[PDB]
Amino acid sequence: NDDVDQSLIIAARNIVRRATVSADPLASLLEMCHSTQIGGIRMVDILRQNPTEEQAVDICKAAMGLRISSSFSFGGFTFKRTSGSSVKKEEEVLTGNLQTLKIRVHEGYEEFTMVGRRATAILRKATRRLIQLIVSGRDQQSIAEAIIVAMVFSQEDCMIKAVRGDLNFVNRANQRLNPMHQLLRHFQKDAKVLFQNWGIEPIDNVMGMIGILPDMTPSTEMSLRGVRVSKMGVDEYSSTERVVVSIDRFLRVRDQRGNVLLSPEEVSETQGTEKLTITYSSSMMWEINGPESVLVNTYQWIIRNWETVKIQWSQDPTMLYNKMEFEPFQSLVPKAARGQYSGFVRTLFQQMRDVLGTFDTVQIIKLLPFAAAPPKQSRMQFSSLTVNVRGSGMRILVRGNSPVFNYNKATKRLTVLGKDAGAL
Repeated sequence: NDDVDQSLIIAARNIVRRATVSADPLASLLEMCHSTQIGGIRMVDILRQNPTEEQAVDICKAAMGLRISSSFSFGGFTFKRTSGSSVKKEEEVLTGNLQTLKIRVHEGYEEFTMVGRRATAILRKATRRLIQLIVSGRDQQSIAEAIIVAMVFSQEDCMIKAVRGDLNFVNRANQRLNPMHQLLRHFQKDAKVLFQNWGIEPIDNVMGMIGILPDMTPSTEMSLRGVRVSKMGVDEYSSTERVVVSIDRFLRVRDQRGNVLLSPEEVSETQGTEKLTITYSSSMMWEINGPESVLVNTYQWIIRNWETVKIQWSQDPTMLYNKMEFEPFQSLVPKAARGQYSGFVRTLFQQMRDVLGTFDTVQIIKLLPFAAAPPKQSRMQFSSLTVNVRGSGMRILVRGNSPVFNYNKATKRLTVLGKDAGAL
């Protein structure tokens, strides 16, 4: 139960992380979710049974047409609106650096329950204002994280005008973050100016409640405006409804009303160790076990599906070259010589078809991944073809064997960087 939940989080995150970089994240996510196994069982089956509420996991559930929490993730915290309501109002605001940010202001009194990985809090909010913030946490650092998220979430004018410099944050795919996430990522790096400009007020130590100061230290006497830290743990226990959600190509999970509940920006960067053995069968996830395993899995896949490849190679070669299974291999090839190696190898195959009785098989399986890229005019007679592993550029010789591709004709077995990789 617990080992399945933990491995499901680590599984789902790696898929959502990989999906964002792809040209069709939604399709890539489904391809990987339908192919991946976790401890013998399919992930497709796990997502139906398992009630694990997590950012990356719920994005997978949304993709397959399953219900998820009505709550939304912001700054890695799940916001459960226990009471109140609001209405949207799109407004432009100038930061401290005079940068205009178009933000959806929520007009109305609302009570939230922030649920974090290292912290918990009960937020009381009004229009462009924070009324109160009761907070628990493991350490003072985890408390500060929740405070910074709550200060940005309130959208106060002091928070906007505390910004210093230009906000140009981007995700893994080099795409600008929305105005609210621009503020989070700024203040998460450093927010001493925010804490200073927010405002301090005197407090009463009463309900096991203590203050917190701009330097992130405990204080019985005074505290930040609206912020109280409970010595004990915050009691919550409020079930959220499982609601139907729509999901677009960018993995932006939206509820019935049209609010973005989840996104790949909310998926945590933590990469835990796997309890149960996760088995990714998708070609996109050959990169997960390093560049070394990519070269192994590429030549394995060709050997496994050789009879199909051989028919394709002869008749429709453009179909073969444009397979998505050669994309991991092509990332390892140096960007300068990607099209040049493709042009070289695609000639060598043309000559093989032209001269008819020059059919090598070993040479084809060896060089076929280089032909995946769009070809370019090469001067030719490449002694070797560089393929960048971890830093070091291990080169594959055209004629004969190499450290990367070692085939012994006696054994009829392929060795790739020491490890075995199929047989014919």
